[PDB]
Amino acid sequence: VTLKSRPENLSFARCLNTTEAKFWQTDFLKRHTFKLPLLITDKAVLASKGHEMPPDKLEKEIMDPNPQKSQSCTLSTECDTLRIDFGIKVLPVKESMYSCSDYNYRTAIYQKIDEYIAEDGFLTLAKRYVNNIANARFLWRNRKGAEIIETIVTIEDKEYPSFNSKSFNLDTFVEDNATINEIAQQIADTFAGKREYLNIYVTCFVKIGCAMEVYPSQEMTFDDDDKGKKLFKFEGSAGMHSQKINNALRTIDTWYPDYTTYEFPIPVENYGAARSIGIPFRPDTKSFYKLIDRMILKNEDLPIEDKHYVMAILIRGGMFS
Amino acid sequence: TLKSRPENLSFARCLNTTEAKFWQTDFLKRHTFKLPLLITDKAVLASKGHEMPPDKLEKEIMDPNPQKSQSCTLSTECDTLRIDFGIKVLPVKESMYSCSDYNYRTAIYQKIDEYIAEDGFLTLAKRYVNNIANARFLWRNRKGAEIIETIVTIEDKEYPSFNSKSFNLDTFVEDNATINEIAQQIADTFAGKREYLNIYVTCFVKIGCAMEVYPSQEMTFDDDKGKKLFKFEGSAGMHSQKINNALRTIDTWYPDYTTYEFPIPVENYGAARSIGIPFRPDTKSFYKLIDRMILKNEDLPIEDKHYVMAILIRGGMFS
Repeated sequence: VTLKSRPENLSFARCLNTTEAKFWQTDFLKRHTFKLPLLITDKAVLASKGHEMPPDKLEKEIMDPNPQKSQSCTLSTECDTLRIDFGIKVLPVKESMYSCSDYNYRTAIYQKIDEYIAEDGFLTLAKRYVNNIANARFLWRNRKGAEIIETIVTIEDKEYPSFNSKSFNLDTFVEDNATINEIAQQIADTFAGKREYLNIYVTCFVKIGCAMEVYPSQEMTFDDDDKGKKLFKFEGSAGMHSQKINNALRTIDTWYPDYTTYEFPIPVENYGAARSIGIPFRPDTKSFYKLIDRMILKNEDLPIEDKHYVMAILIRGGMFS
Repeated sequence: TLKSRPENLSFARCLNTTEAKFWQTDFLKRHTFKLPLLITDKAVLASKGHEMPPDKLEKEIMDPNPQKSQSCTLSTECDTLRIDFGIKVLPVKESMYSCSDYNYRTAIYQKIDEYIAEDGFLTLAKRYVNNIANARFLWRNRKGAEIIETIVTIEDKEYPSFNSKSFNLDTFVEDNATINEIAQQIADTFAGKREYLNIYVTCFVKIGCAMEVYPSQEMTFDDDKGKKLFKFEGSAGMHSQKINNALRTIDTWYPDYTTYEFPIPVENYGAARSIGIPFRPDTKSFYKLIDRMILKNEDLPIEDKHYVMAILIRGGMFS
């Protein structure tokens, strides 16, 4: 019954499956009675070369500015508030292992998930996920200027008490409010297998102003030149990628080694990598690729912070041997 | 202890300018009248104006070709263009889109609150909304006008009016009440004392009855090869980058200023597309001045400090 290695095919599925985040434009005094479409507009930009260059060909850079047809979005000279609608389906973690070659590791992972299910049943992580819902980080750069950010979180035809998103800071997580705890309790239940699915529809109103600029999710252009800001279009309207929304709702890792010195949550990844900051925050030790080999292959009791991490990457998936 | 600039370094814009919409009114009733300014398609026969030897001249100098050129003209009953554009001023310390080294992050934040100490972005904001005040966002429509009257709105509080002809384009003024008060509001919405501010400027220009007014053009691919103008909600429009580059004309610290005496868009190398050749090519560019302000922890003159921070409102890339 001893465990030697990790399976050749060890693949978890997403237990937090988000839809795309479809954009709409509305007025804030009549948000509940308004829903105008937000369309991607097309604009010509002229190449302002701001990259570094020695004083050899800067005159050639200023001589021939090649224009680029960039897709950018302005709302309307009438609307005043972004309406994001996006859905999330939370599925039980146990019924998400997409492949496990060995069966002994499978029953070891099922016993280990149940061990966590007994002590803190996915309530800490759920509260943190719904705290990531609450502060409205869905808006990555759209959040940068607003007066009221209001997120309504509908759970199965039950419109919950609406959230103020600027009162909740980006760097601290709240365990007190009643709505966040009961929504997190439903998500904790869904994680269990006590409930087999939960559809959560979240609508965010951000009042950036009148005729201001939105910032949708960019898309990779075709490789045969045509370099320009091609934004995402979902149903003849702007939208954000479910990968951005999941990375927004995956920034729950405060239990990283260099915390007391950086004091900023990073998004959950296999070696603790933040692409905008650099210097991977969880290298060597505190890395699933050693922690679950210390938890399943060997058999000690990790502390609850590393236990919080090591089963928080299990909503994400993608491993191997 | 720092070594070089990070592989990822990106500053966002602290002046999110809006694409300006265009209306037609009459100066007599500029506040009780607002009609849309449509785009009209018109015909051109382009005669070639490229230098050609006399031998090949006859071949085309008498052979025209049809092109469709969109042009914009005011109605006979209106004599005033209304340019409505908003500005979102956001804090500079929060404009760091990416910093791939954290020591660079700490040192650049130390530079921000060192400048905020000496000057609360007062001179820069004075220059920016004086550039709002002198109606430089009218890029060429300013050229013939009776009275250019620009009026500003902050946070649903009206603001006093502005006679743009009284401000010359080469010298900046720091002695009126409204420029100083609005610049103080832009100044502390940049320092971080307040998270955001929205600016709504409408400009009334008296260009004349049935005169024609010139919005920003777009590039046509090889495809009509004709002037195509910006259309915004079925109305004439102006590019956001046009207004931002007009308002960025705050640089009076380029080395050869006592020989040219004119503001140039703020730019990494000083490569203004007007006069061509870059005005800060070697020693006063971005990529030497911040290669010294942060990495060499060396003190820079207040003017150079103004320039590198004006770029930090505008942009800034990595190695």
